[PDB]
Amino acid sequence: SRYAPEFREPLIDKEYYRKPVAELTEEEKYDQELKKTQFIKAAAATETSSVFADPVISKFTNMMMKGGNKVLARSLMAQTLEAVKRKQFEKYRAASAEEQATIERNPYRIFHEALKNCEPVIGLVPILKGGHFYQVPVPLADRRRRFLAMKWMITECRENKPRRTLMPEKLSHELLEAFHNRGPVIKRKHNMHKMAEANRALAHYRWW
Amino acid sequence: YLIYFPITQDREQLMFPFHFLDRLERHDVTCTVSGGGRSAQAGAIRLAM
Amino acid sequence: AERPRTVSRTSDSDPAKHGEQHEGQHYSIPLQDLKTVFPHGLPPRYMMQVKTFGEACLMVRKPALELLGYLKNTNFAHPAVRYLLYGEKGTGKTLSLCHAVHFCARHDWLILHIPDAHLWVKNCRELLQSTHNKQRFDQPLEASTWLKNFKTTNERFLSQIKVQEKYVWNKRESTEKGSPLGEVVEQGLTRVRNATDAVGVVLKELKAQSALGLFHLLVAVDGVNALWGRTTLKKEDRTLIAPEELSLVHNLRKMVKNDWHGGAIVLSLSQTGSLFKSRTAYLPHELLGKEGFNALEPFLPILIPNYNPKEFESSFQYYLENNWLQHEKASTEEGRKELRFLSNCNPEQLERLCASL
Amino acid sequence: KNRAARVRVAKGNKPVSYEEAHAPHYIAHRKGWLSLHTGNLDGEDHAAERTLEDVFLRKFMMGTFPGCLADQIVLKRRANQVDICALVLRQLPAHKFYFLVGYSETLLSHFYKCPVRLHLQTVPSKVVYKYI
Amino acid sequence: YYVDWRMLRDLKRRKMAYEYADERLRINSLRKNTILPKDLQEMAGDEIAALPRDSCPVRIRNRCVMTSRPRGVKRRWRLSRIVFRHLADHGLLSGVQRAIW
Amino acid sequence: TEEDMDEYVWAKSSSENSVLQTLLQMRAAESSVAPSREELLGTKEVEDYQKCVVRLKNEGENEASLAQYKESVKRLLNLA
Amino acid sequence: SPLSEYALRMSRLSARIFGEVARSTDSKSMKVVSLFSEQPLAKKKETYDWYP
Ligand SMILES: Nc1ncnc2c1ncn2[C@@H]1O[C@H](COP(=O)(O)OP(=O)(O)OP(=O)(O)O)[C@@H](O)[C@H]1O
Ligand SMILES: [Mg+2]
Ligand SMILES: [Mg+2]
Ligand SMILES: [Mg+2]
Repeated sequence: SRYAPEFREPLIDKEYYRKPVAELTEEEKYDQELKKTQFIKAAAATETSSVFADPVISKFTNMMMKGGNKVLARSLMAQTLEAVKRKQFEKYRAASAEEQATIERNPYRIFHEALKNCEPVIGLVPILKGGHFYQVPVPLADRRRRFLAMKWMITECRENKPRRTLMPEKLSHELLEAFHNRGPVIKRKHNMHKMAEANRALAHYRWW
Repeated sequence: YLIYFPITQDREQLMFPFHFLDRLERHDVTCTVSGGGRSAQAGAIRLAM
Repeated sequence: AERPRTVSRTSDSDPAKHGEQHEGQHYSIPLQDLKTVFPHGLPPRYMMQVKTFGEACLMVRKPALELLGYLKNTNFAHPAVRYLLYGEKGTGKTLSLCHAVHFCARHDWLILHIPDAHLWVKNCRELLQSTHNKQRFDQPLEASTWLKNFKTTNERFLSQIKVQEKYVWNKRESTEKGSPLGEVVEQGLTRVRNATDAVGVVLKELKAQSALGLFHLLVAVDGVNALWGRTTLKKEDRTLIAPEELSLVHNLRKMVKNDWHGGAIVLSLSQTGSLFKSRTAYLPHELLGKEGFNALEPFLPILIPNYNPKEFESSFQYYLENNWLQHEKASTEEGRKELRFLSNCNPEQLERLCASL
Repeated sequence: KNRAARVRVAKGNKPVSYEEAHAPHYIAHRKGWLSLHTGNLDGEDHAAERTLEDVFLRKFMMGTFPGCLADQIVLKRRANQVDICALVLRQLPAHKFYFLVGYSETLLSHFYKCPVRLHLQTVPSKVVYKYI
Repeated sequence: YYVDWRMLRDLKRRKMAYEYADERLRINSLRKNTILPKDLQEMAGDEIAALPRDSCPVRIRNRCVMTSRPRGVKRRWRLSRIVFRHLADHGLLSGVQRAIW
Repeated sequence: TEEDMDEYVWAKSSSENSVLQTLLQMRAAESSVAPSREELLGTKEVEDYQKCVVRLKNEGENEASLAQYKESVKRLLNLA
Repeated sequence: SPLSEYALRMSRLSARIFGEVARSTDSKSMKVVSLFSEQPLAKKKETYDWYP
């Protein structure tokens, strides 16, 4: 890295800086005073104070990008969100007043609740004990649990789709199916959890 | 800037300085960026502004 | 607040009522007028907006009010006036031209609407030769699609107007003088080989008969800069063709001339879909060229600019009125200000940004 | 291990001059260039001929002053003039140096068709930068 | 004495190409065109072939002037990579230094 | 030819013909006897239209110059 | 675009003044001008005086 270890990650929260001084906890108040005598990293090209920037969706975009084609990957995510909004508007208009209440037309809220439905609480680590490969039930961190949900989505759509279907049409159809706990990405989570019960007694081999 | 920067991410980078200080629609900027690609030119302007 | 939401809709469905007071207000186009006046010519993304919202609404704007004023005061005795809608990408030229096509359609004009003229100079998979002139080529599929739409729009006037000459489609098939113009259209659809020639008869007949006072004629060509440019079609020798050679292009170039009377010509420029033109070219000479400019002059250029502050708020409230802007922060003042910066008040950019949100 | 122009370490009894002590990576950092001409500057010609002449001029001075050279010679080209600056030990009588200067100048001026001058600075003995 | 017999043959090739340069230019000019009768061009095609083979300028090889190495030579100094490094690493090339960056 | 010329000359050009042809059709619709060519192209309306076309061709084309051309056309074509 | 008579006759008037090829010459026949305008490889001092 070209940043020395003494550099601090930038804080790009607009409201945080403009809060009244008394509203800030003394711990936060102390850090701000310390940061005045430190070096701050430059903000990333994609780090902005925009009110429409969601870290979860921005991360999902980077996991789809191939060869640094951010314009294409962002376009694919923009087309997906729109394909989900247009799919719920059609259902909402073609539904009764009672049914209309339940229907969710926010694509950003369908994406977050979809991913969370696919996240697995426990995973598996492959281990070779006595020249035999065993996978031991592991408890997954918040970072490993989130990564696996996004990875499983980007892999079901990339591979298990018809040749002429497009990613905005497969991903939209999968975010909505996961949003209802019916999709194949949810089935992957159910299989992972079910296998952990099979290897329930083999967690002892853990050394880490 | 809409013509020069057809990509949304480059325009968002120009918005960050003003949006952060809630000063959108209060200043008129004239830029002269030479060198680099689309993303490097938006970032250079962001710091200059 | 929703103060511009009151300004985001108008009850004057009829295009004649619209005036400066109605600026920045969205008037709904009747459902019947969508399936009759506009079977073609509306932008592709706008058509998605009409399907999702379930209703077509076109903002009244000063450029389209100026044009409607000239059309109302048209002196039919005088030669036809060419109105050229020039503007930057996404400014609304196509929908400003569609606004005029609605006004004339409701006053019982005969609509000759070319939805896109770039489609006739590229990506043609069947290119035959013309019996009328062996130098020229015939585009069967391109002409057949236009005729089916022209039939729908002007179905009422296809029985009144009647041919003034005899047209021999084949050795075994000909059109007797006096027969309704619908027969010429019917044969073109029935026999695709004659489709590129039925169109030429239709354009010739209407241009000649219009001067007789039977009907008015609106020649609405969107993307007119294609006619006098370059093509991406190749001959059997793998040599690029020229626009004059094509049959459809050659016939149309006559209709956009001011050598007739009894109607008005409404033209629009579009760099989108244009061949061999820069991305940032919108001005009339840059797109038309030296040949296209000389062909159309004297014409009236009508600049279509970006949304003004009143128009931007009206469009923003329309999206909020239909629940399109579903993001929680979109309704806020900081969301609106951000969308104003990113879009820059460009109608197309605002529609694209809001689509994802 | 890199071997180029590196005088290696022994047991602290080997005298080395400043020029010998510094390895190639110190060129332009601690020690300069022995030859200074314009033939390696950008957009300049006749580099090969200046380099070939230098190789010969160094072998000529070594043989013409056998055992009398304290350090490598320095060649300085200005216009068509050549200047040879050599540190020479005080072994030979004084009059012998006057003979070799007149001889080496005339011979090298009629061989390369340029004015060549010899500059001799006499040292009592080789100067030792460090014992390695 | 030259470095080796290979450098000696090259020197002769370079001295015979200089003698036949004008001749091979004038004759070859008659062939590199489309304005003259093909009969003359076919005859000029044989006059050039009849000239001695060492007159042909594509038979010259650039060799290190000091070691006669056929490959590894740098054309600006006419020295092999091994000979160049010996002069450069000793401060004997005017302005050549190691590249650190 | 016209293409070779670097500076536009409205006289004896495609513009002059197109304008004259339009003005001839305009007087014929008025039912007036066929007028002279010099008479039609001597009016002030045609004088101004010449200046605007020349500006677009030589001075440069921009929205400001296109606005000036719009006004000349309205006067020449008697449009409200 | 094509070159009209004025354009072509101006081009020949220019070539005549600047001592350029005046006729229409194929790319093949333009090598004769190249061969006689450039010093041959064998006549360059770097080639014949390559060695000391
Ligand atoms: N009068 C209007 N009413 C409603 N929406 C409009 C209007 N004008 C423009 N828009 C918006 O802008 C979009 C693009 O409009 P349109 O296609 O007419 O523009 P254009 O300038 O003709 O485009 P191009 O330069 O690509 O041909 C529409 O889909 C719509 O979202
Ligand atoms: Mg358009
Ligand atoms: Mg040997
Ligand atoms: Mg070779």
